[PDB]
Amino acid sequence: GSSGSSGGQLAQDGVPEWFHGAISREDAENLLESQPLGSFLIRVSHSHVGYTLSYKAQSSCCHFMVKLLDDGTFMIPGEKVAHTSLDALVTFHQQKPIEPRRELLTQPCRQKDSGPSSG
Repeated sequence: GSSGSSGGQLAQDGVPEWFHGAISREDAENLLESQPLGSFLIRVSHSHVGYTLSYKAQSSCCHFMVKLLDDGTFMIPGEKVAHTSLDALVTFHQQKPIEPRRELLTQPCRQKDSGPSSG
């Protein structure tokens, strides 16, 4: 691919890209579909308190549920390590895959919008 790029991450907000606030099961899968293998992302989980870590996998999009320990931390049901928050959980995931999925991460996904202002 010989596509052009800008390079760098310039934003005027206090929120990461991998954090798509609250998206729809489809939105996520669609956010990675047009993304290169490895592209990960997270979305606020409503069904069960906590979050849901997902990312593009060689085979197909993967969905991993994230519980919220009582110690104010987070740990996936099947791993042997935890993290204070998604942030500290996304970095460790870039080096260590998931119990079930031996796939690792590469870079955070970007919303399907630019984002002119908070509201």
